[PDB]
Amino acid sequence: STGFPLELLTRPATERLAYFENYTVAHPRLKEVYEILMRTIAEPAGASFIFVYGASGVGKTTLRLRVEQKLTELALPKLESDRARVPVVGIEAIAPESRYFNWKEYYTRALITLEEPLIDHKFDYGVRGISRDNFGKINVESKVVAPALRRALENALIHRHPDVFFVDEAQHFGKVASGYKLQDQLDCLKSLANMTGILHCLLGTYELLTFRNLSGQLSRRSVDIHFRRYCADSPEDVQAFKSVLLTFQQHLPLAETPNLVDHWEYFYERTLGCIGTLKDWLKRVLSDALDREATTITLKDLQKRALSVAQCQKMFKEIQEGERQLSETEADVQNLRSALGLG
Amino acid sequence: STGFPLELLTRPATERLAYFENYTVAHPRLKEVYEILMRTIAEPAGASFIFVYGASGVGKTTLRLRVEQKLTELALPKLESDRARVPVVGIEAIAPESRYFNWKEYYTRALITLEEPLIDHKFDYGVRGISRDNFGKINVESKVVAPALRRALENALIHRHPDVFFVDEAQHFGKVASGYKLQDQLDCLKSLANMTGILHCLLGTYELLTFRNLSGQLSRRSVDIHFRRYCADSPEDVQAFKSVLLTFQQHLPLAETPNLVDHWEYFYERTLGCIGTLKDWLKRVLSDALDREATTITLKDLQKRALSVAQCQKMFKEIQEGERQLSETEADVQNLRSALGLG
Amino acid sequence: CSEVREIVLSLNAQGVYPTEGRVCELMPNPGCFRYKQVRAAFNDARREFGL
Ligand SMILES: Nc1ncnc2c1ncn2[C@@H]1O[C@H](COP(=O)(O)OP(=O)(O)OP(=O)(O)O)[C@@H](O)[C@H]1O
Ligand SMILES: Nc1ncnc2c1ncn2[C@@H]1O[C@H](COP(=O)(O)OP(=O)(O)OP(=O)(O)O)[C@@H](O)[C@H]1O
Ligand SMILES: [Mg+2]
Ligand SMILES: [Mg+2]
Repeated sequence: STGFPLELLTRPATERLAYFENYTVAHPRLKEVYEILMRTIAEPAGASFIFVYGASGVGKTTLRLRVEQKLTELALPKLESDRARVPVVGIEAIAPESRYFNWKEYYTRALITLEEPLIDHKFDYGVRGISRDNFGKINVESKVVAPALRRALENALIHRHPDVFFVDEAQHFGKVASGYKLQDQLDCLKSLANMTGILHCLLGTYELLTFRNLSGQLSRRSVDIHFRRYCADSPEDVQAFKSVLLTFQQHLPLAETPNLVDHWEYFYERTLGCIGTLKDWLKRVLSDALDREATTITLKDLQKRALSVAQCQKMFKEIQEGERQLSETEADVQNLRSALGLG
Repeated sequence: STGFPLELLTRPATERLAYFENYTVAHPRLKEVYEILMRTIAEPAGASFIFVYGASGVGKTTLRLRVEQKLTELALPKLESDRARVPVVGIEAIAPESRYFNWKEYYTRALITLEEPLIDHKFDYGVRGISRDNFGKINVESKVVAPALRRALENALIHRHPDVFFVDEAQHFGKVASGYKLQDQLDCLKSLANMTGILHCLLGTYELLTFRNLSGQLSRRSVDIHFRRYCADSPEDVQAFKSVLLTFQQHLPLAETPNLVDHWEYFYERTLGCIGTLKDWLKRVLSDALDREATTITLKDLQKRALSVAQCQKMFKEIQEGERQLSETEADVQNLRSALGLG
Repeated sequence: CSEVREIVLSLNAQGVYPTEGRVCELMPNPGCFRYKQVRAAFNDARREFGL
């Protein structure tokens, strides 16, 4: 059938919780974003940046994990012929403890994650500091200057040549002091991606919109992908949300299947249409149900682990601003054509 | 029985004083906040922060101690065989001597507190400078830069995977410069908590509301828990306060039990309904009673060790200001629905 | 040269950074590096290990 296996009822609550945690819904928004992102990754064609915007809880991180897994699967057949070739490497930007983003730490961690397939391969980078140890992990001395780490990372990236460089939480690149232009820190990555030839995919929330269009060079070498939530105005998105809720209800490991579609307004209100937030909410409610060994889900149980009205209002405010910044209409196209003199 | 053991009357004043100090009472607010905290810790489900707002003297620290003890007791059967795991690690933020919060000292003390399980457990930090000295204590060289300490703490937290990283007195994170945004400090904590995957619980007074809903990402990954005080504006909290006064008066180690319910207005006046303040007031009054060897407790004894009106009028103002921003009404829900267009 | 290599091995085993001074501290005559192949052996051993 289309629901969860009936054998799981006799399994312990931990097994049911793990099964629900590992479950993933292929809703239309995630599917479309996946196709667009993998088509862009398969051939960048001059672009050096991919901006995957989206709300908090849309599913950007799981999209990155899925793309990484499928890229590794596709590179497995070709890895038998050409060795020492990482298919995909992905890191996460660090929110600095100081007023400036630490580029030295970024280079160090990029080198650590990129250059650790296994001990069977050695490259002998051009800088003295970087080396492996007896434990099999790269350790970089604190005396290595940042430009030297940059050169070492560039050489390693050229040698390994990953298909794409994932940078999760790219909004942390905006942590600069007053008087520091956000363009400069984007060119710091653009130069590396240009002299190295590796596509960089930036995944972040609507705070990443400060890096949207900073210069003509950074607008040419950028692909804009919007991980969109589900709206309530358009009936199609409402139907998609209801279908996702129904699929979640079929795959909830409970003795009696709860009725969950009818309270769709309450779910959209406290989730804002994001499938990740709804999945987290249902996971919490399922954990509570299994804690008491309940047989269904009750409205009050959902009311327990629901995000507060203030939190939802804040997320909706930032979602509104981000969607307003990212909305493209025919008026903008016509204005662009009129400016270009294409009448 | 329902009171203190009758054998304690023949024991010295030290034993009775210690018995009163170690006694705890399970009032409804504490049990509700504890159940909510433990349900959130068990299944964070995409939450990296747990804010526990409460008045100064409601019992946040004893709640943290109880949660840590119960988590350790839960992990002990599994810790009998499995090793190299810490169930819960707790730290307290430090008010800086300078104007800015010291992140380097937070990483140092977090590393010291977390990594003292046993001398046998040796794990490689990957950063030169941190080791164990001849006394079996973690020593960090003063030349180790804060990003290196952060990386070492990240590796240790991933290796030990504690259930929750308690951060008491988290309002001291707000000791930042006038040009420093409070969102950046929360982003720095969130980045660690997210790469480490370790849940962080921030306990503090109503000054911690300055860290509430700074962004949509810090709102979705947040579970706000309010340690509410007892209010005289509703009969239910008044009855609960009277019951807790009754059990306190029957658990006071005295020859004659003092009558506290009749002077309940006086106790509420100087404690604002908080339980820790009342407990410390009764502890002081009992200490003075036993110093003189008093057979009971008189009102004048309570006035001797009470809190001044000027003292109480400031804590009460802070409680009003905090509870104003922590109240959710139907109007907010309707506003959220209207903003989402769910009407 | 053989003791130089062995000492750099022992020093890198414990994780402490092997420098010329630290190795010299563990030699009976901490002046043998003036010979221009003892230093060469130390440099080669460090560079083989990644320094
Ligand atoms: N399509 C999906 N199907 C099932 N679960 C999903 C889906 N998308 C996200 N999740 C769940 O959401 C959680 C991860 O959060 P998510 O990937 O949505 O965050 P994000 O928006 O990428 O990150 P951030 O909020 O930090 O910006 C996991 O519990 C994961 O199972
Ligand atoms: N429920 C309780 N039963 C008994 N004693 C309690 C209870 N809650 C708190 N206390 C006592 O109150 C005193 C101080 O309270 P506690 O340290 O828990 O408060 P806190 O909320 O952390 O305060 P602050 O924010 O002002 O530091 C201690 O002596 C503690 O034993
Ligand atoms: Mg993420
Ligand atoms: Mg305290």
